[PDB]
Amino acid sequence: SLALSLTADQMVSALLDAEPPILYSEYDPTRPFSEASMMGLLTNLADRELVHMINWAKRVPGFVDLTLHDQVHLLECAWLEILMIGLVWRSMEHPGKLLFAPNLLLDRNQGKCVEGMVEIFDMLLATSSRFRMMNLQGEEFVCLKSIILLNSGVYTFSTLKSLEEKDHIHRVLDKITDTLIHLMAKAGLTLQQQHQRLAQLLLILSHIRHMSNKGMEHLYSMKCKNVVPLSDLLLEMLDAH
Amino acid sequence: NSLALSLTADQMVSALLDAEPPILYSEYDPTRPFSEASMMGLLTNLADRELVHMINWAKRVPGFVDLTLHDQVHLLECAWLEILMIGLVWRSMEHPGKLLFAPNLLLDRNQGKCVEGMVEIFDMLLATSSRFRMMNLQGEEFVCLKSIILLNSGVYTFKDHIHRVLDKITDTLIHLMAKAGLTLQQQHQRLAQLLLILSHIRHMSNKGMEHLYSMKCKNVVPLSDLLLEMLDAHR
Amino acid sequence: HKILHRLLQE
Amino acid sequence: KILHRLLQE
Ligand SMILES: OC1(O)[C@]2(Cl)[C@@]3(Cl)[C@]4(Cl)C(Cl)(Cl)[C@@]5(Cl)[C@](Cl)([C@]1(Cl)[C@]53Cl)[C@]24Cl
Ligand SMILES: OC1(O)[C@]2(Cl)[C@@]3(Cl)[C@]4(Cl)C(Cl)(Cl)[C@@]5(Cl)[C@](Cl)([C@]1(Cl)[C@]53Cl)[C@]24Cl
Repeated sequence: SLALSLTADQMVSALLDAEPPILYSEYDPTRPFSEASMMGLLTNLADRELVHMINWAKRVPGFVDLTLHDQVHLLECAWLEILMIGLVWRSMEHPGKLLFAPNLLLDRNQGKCVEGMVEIFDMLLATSSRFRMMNLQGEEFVCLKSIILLNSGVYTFSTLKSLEEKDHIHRVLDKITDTLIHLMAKAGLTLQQQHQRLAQLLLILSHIRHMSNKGMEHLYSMKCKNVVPLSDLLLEMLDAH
Repeated sequence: NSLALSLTADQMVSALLDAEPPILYSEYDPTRPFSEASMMGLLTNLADRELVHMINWAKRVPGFVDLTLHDQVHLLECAWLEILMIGLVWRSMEHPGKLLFAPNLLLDRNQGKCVEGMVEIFDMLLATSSRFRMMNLQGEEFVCLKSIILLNSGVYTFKDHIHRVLDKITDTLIHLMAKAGLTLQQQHQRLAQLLLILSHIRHMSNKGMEHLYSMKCKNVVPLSDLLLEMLDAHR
Repeated sequence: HKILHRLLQE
Repeated sequence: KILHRLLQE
């Protein structure tokens, strides 16, 4: 397996090179946005980002080693967490605002357009605030994102075959932990500081899991209110939960 | 200034071990619960009694009573179900394939089917127990994890004090792994593995909250006002 | 008003 | 399954 022999610097390099692009919305400042149309814009964007996410996942060391059934399950479990942490990362330099796209920068008050969106906006803003508080580094962020992909579905997977699968993901996960520590040591942190920061970073993943489940419930709400149009891929991703 | 930051790692562990709540028993219905109401009756009754002990456990977690009352309320409202579930998983560890709700109430996933929407949470709990089992989770690590949940799960819903106590507990976890002879690479690898399970515990709590809400709406069993108020805080 | 408020103070 | 497809190409 290529993934398991990677060095810390090659892991960072591979994760940085696989970063998907930042996409534009169809937002038109002059066009009036209803509650629905603003939600059509955001779900339109998420659907396009999911296509890039799927192809990004293929470039995460070790992901393609899994069965296609395992790949489908990890993404079905992780996709909303991955969209949200990317959103939080993009919005980190814009306090009190969420940068859904370079041309679409929203604040809490505007997030009150869609019933139910205010609470999730606040959590995303709270997470971005934490990222700023900790001065999260881009190299740390790409590590966190691959951890989410590998970790979020690894305990809802049969045979002793499906158990060798789970065992391989753990070795890759341990490699990403080594990579995180390597980064912090290079940045001149003491060992106590490295362990404290490692913990601070992984604890955020619990809050991202929380926001994802709250978000999955909002998207299911939108769905059978049948006002915001939703893509076929989002609907299938929704059904996975 | 908080006494929690001045304790040692060993004082932290001993304070956490001493605060542990008791293991409670279920009502002694000598009948294998095979109905949805009797199932839900026994478990919510147990959960109600455990919640009273959890609140008094939380007051003995160093750094907790130094927060304002509103912050203590907020943290417990956010974390109560995660804390009950990690306790369930811990108690169930040495019983593969089974969930030890109480020493006189040990169930398997076949009995999770007696309740609509329960076998799914049942399987998540069982997988977590097996994960703890294979990692050889120790009781000193378990009590650190449980206090991390209490202080962490609501901290981003607002901080300085809680994050320092959180760092203090990380130091305590590392201290416990070093004492156990683990190498530095093993120390941070095991720390990561432990904290990543907290993501899965968060997920199970969210699903469990949804199930408990549907059973409230099903009116299958009367729920206590305490349990109802803990549920309502998650909106 | 919440029972939790009261149990935390007891 | 759309995701199944997208992973395969
Ligand atoms: O960022 C998202 O992916 C996330 Cl997480 C939110 Cl925050 C929710 Cl919860 C709603 Cl339904 Cl409000 C919507 Cl439109 C979706 Cl599809 C996007 Cl684009 C937002 Cl903005 C979803 Cl699932
Ligand atoms: O362990 C619990 O606390 C948890 Cl987390 C589960 Cl698993 C759910 Cl989700 C259901 Cl509704 Cl199945 C029930 Cl009865 C509750 Cl009250 C207990 Cl006792 C179980 Cl067994 C709740 Cl909230």
